[PDB]
Amino acid sequence: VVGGTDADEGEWPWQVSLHALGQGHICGASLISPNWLVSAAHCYIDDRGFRYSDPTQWTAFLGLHDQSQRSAPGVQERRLKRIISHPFFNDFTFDYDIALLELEKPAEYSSMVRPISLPDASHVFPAGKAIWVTGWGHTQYGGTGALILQKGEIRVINQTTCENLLPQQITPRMMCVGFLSGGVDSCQGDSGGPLSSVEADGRIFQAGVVSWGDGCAQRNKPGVYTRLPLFRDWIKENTGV
Amino acid sequence: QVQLVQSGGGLVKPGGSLRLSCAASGFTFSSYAMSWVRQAPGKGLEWVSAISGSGGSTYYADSVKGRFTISRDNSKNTLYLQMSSLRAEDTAVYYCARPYLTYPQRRGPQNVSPFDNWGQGTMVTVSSASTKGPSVFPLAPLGCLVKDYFPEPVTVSWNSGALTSGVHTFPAVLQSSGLYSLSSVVTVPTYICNVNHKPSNTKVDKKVEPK
Amino acid sequence: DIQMTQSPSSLSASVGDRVTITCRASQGISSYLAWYQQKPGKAPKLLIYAASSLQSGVPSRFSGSGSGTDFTLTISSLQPEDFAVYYCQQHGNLPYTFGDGTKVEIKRTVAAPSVFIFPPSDEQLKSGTASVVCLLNNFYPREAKVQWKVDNALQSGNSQESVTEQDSKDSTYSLSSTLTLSKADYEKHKVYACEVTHQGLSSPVTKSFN
Repeated sequence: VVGGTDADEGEWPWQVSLHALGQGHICGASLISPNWLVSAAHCYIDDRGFRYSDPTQWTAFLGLHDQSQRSAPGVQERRLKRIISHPFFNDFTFDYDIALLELEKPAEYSSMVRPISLPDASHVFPAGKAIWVTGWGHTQYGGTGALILQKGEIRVINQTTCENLLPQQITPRMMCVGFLSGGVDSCQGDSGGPLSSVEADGRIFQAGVVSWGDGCAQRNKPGVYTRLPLFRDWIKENTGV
Repeated sequence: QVQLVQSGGGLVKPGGSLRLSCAASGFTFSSYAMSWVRQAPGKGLEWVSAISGSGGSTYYADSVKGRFTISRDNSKNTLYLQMSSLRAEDTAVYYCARPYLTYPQRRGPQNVSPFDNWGQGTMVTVSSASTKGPSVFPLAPLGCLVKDYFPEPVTVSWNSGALTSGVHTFPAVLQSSGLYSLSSVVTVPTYICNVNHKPSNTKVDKKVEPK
Repeated sequence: DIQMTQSPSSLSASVGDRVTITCRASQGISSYLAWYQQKPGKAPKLLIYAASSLQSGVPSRFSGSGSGTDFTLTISSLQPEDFAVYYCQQHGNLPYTFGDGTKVEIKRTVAAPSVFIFPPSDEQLKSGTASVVCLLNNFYPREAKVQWKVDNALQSGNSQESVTEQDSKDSTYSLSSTLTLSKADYEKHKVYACEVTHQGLSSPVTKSFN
């Protein structure tokens, strides 16, 4: 996350870190059930001789705050047993960029490990709404991934403006969240993590999934996220959540 | 450095088939969608097909949909194009090309890019007529002259790249036989012109001198 | 399917001149417009992307501007090595579509052609054909007309010209006219004459063999 700040300990208990063998943190995910994580499909495409599409090559860390303290009380380490990328994921356009990850062994709820609620198909997060991206991704373009989990307050942008800022690249599955003055944005290695909508009432829904951007934190180029509501029935159907 | 080395091509009878290859080096191949782009003789550039980095998604221009197939092997760092049902109008030079990425240090879709690196191109000639080697013929004093071959291309050198300066190798002209013909003179105040015609596997090095 | 249209189809300009080429898209394309440079026998080379962004390592005299449907490539100060076909491409939608190309040739001080003549090798005369090869070396402009004369005798429809691409260092051409006759027609005439008329030539030089 660019232009964000340190999360407070245990403030985002659904945020997960996905480590690939030999690489440390690579992608984000979201705890939705004791057995299931929601992440971005494009994180599990074989690349550079490494088989990212292969569950066995991944470790998931839950209740993690600080990448240099993975043995902290609260952290739960879980192997994956399955990866289910959306069948319409297109790695050329990034359309339908969502995936479900099955844990080998169930997460255990705690002060540091708690699930986030899924939105109904009908759920709407209107233009101008202040929401949240979290992650351990780079803190600048071409920079270094945060050790402490980062949070960024960003605002929904309307789909007409979105399509205009990113012509020929925005599909109905996508939403722009951010600012036109850039500055605060998702970046590399935030992908697959939660876009979190925190309501004034205390309820917390997952608006979307970190997908892509044209660079990070650039003027007129806000991050693009997969819209979660569209996938409710696809999630119920394949996971049972 | 980033390289795209192509192979394949040649003469194929109409309705036949061919597989073009592009071997990539110097960058992470698998992270890059790729395209094949073609250029008819004396004509412009036409985009032909594209493939995402994974091989997962493929696109084709209408004039070629269904007859061609783009594919890739990320373990060999190579891009392929299978051409079938070949017509006359498919005759062209085929380049492979890598997309220009504005912000490569974050991953994202690659659908909005022009092309930053290109292979060297591969000539494909679709025709019924059969391959035929050339007849070298030194010129007096200077020469020489490469006559009656098919198809293109014929390459020419002098004393194995000794003469680099002074040399003009002319654009081949279609004789109203059918077959092509060119002269390649170097200039001039005891030399051999290395002719090479890969389609017919012909190779000459006829010497030029006034006896 | 977006149509890209380029103006002019070709042009001629002097070293140091400012050159301006225009590209037109049939529908808007935002800024997703590129400019390539293609040199003879070579692959296209990316000059400009997103309308006005200059590829790194590309010289500063190349520049683009425009938006929507209407785009211009400028070369601020033409150099000889800038001889090429220049292509615009839309990089927004599939199929990516190229303009039809603007040929930029360099316009140069007049230079007279070095005329040579070659008579057919015996080898080729021995298998039944005669090829007379007349060479015009390193001239400008491209216009010439060279005429064949057998026994002081026009030819018509038995010769073929072949001009080299413009030279990237000094902007000259080379030309080759070739007369082909049967050894039967060749063997029965004695004067074989090449006569070049060029601008750089005050009055036709004719070089021949008997």
